Amino acid sequence: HHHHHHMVHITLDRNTANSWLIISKDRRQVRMGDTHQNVSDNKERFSNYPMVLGAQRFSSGKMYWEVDVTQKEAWDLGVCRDSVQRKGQFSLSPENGFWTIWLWQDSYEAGTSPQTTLHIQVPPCQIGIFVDYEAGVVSFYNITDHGSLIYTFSECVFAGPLRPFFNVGFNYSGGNAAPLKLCPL
Ligand SMILES: CN1CCO[C@@H](CNc2nccs2)C1
Repeated sequence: HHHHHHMVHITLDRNTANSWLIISKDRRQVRMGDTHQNVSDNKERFSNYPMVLGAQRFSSGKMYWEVDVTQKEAWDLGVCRDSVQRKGQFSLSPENGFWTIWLWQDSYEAGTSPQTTLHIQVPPCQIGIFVDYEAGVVSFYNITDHGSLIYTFSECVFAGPLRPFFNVGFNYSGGNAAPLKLCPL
């Protein structure tokens, strides 16, 4: 792929984070803490899952960024509508305003409804995410495997401004503590 020149500098929005997340000073890394992080509650915070949004909002154009997922067992990545539900239980689907992929239990899947099996021969350490707002496309690339395509959502009905979306996953196993990191341009 030749999407690298649409690179955008993404930072995480603390106010949207689940109350157990720890975001670095530079707002470029996030990990699951072992307890509540001593923040006040607000209507933006994801309550049920270890999720956070990027600060940036996109309503046009082409955007690209990269995320490091090294040594994680579970995570979700992609984009979502600014108006997604924050409280209670929900599934990651385009009907609910999410365009995502994930790792869970040693398999990769796209967040369609129902979910779609991904075919990845080289487990990725860094994921590239490309959004073409006008075309209605969200694509995912395997940076570890020379940029190979993982998945394309096409005919997307965004229906609002988009935000970068992250889930660091739970750490019930003790093997999923590692952070998500936004990689330098
Ligand atoms: C009372 N419910 C409502 C909120 O989510 C449920 C568990 N989820 C999380 N706990 C830690 C961080 S995310 C507990």
